[PDB]
Amino acid sequence: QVQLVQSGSELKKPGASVKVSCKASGYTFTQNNMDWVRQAPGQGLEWMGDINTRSGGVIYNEEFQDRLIMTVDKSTDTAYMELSSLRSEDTATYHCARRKSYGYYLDVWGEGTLVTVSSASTKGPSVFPLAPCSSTAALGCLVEDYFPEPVTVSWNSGALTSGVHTFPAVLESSGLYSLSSVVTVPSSSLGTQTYTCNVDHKPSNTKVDKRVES
Amino acid sequence: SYVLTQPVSVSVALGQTATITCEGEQIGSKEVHWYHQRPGQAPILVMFRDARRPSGIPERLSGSNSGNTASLTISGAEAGDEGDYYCQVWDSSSYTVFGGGTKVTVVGQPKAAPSVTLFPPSSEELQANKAKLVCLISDFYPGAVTVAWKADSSPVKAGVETTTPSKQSNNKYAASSYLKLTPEQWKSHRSYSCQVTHEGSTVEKTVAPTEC
Repeated sequence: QVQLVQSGSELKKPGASVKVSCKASGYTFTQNNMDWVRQAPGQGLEWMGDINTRSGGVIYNEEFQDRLIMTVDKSTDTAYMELSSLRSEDTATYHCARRKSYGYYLDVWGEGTLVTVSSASTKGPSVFPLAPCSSTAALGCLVEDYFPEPVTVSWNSGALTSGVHTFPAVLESSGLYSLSSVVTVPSSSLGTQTYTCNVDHKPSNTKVDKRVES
Repeated sequence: SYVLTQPVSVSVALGQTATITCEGEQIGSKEVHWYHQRPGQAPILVMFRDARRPSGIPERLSGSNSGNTASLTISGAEAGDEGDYYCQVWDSSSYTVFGGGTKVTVVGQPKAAPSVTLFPPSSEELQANKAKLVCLISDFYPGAVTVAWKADSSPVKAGVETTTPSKQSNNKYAASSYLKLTPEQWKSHRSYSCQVTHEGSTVEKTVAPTEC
């Protein structure tokens, strides 16, 4: 059960610094080097560096050396990347990835942390219930006007997964995102089972539970 | 610095075979590794040391490397093969190098008609002095759709934010469309409609303020 769990997404101002963590479990931490790879939206993979988890020695992509500090905490099996003097072009998803022991490919990848670099303000979403006024019935919630990405949506604290469809966001010229999530249920469970959407917007520390039906 | 070059895109139909190249000066002297990144997911290793498959990768995916060209061949293509594929090497001076990626689209899949749901503005949003209609379009294939909003049969030309159809985890497309109206506008019509055209078929959902 090799797992690489990363810290939450963040919005940072230009000139600031971000520190992302990657907690490793399920294997002996010091048996593998750890790498950092980023991906700007819609672009390719860019390798940033590699750290030896025993010595803390690193090999950099030269373009990042001056403002990237890669470290490990051997007491907590955690790797960190601290990118400073942030620029708009640093907006990307940062992944930690384990390097194959005695090899040079990346065998396990973390899910990534989206770091947005902008002077724009953070805005947590307004969550509205989506329901018809009058075989299957559709309920939902509109996660409106948030910045930056990403947001996660779950239904009934994770218990409801079947029939759930969380849609990708629209970006308006106002600079704000919105997204919808809908659950398709049999109409017989109306009034008996309660339907609540749980919205998480880590960049603004916003957590909302919205009761849609019953 | 060491450069790896891949084609921008490859299309392959269901059950078919296609090859993605990864070109580099004397790449045949290096070991080449490959990653598959599905839409909205992290990359996964799919081939290492030119031709070896890691756990869970079927034999219908193969790799090779010779001279100045390495390649990854997808045979028996399945819907789940869609995504971006990246080649990678370790160079003693340039360290880890990735190719620019190739976008693989799996075509020839069965037509799937869209499911359309139209929601009226919520009572909670009416309180905040705004009216928003939400049209959700799901489970459709291919991705070409035309979404048109109507106010009492007349086309609207203001307040429409339609997402570009994007592939879902189910390999079918989803799109959402939103219509922004003034609360006065919302009450000044008997009905509103979200019309969706897909592969020559049009479906329409309607909402009426007096039903709310």
